[PDB]
Amino acid sequence: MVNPTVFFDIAVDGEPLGRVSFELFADKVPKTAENFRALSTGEKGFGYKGSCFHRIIPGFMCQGGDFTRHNGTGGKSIYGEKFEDENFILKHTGPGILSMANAGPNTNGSQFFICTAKTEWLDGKHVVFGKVKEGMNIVEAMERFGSRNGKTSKKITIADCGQLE
Repeated sequence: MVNPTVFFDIAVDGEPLGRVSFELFADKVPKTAENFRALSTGEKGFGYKGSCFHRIIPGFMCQGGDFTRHNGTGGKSIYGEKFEDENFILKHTGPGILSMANAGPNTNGSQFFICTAKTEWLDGKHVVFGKVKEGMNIVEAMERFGSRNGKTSKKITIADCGQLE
């Protein structure tokens, strides 16, 4: 009944930075929320622990979740390699929105992005499924390691992750 909460502990070149936590909107996009929750706990035998944020663009977003190829070309879901766009009820309203990356219609895997600005042009094309709860200061600190082309100047990693409660 209560929407689940998950955390990421972030590191910069192996040195601890801080924790970001997320509300997942299981009430509105249960299938997409469940995928991200299970990849965060690792309970299926694979997931986000140890993976990096491969593309960070200040004034746009931070993208990660590619645990198979580490560069933005891979990842997989708990349902198979890809799954469908569940719905587009929720919109890209501003900083802290959590949304699925994709390669065309019905191509969700494990890659996701955290918005650092309003990205309204993505409405109806990328499935919104959560938001940052605590630690937006940590997301802003991560964003300072990005660049115009998205290459990071230090390695930004999910050192640990899981579910809170």
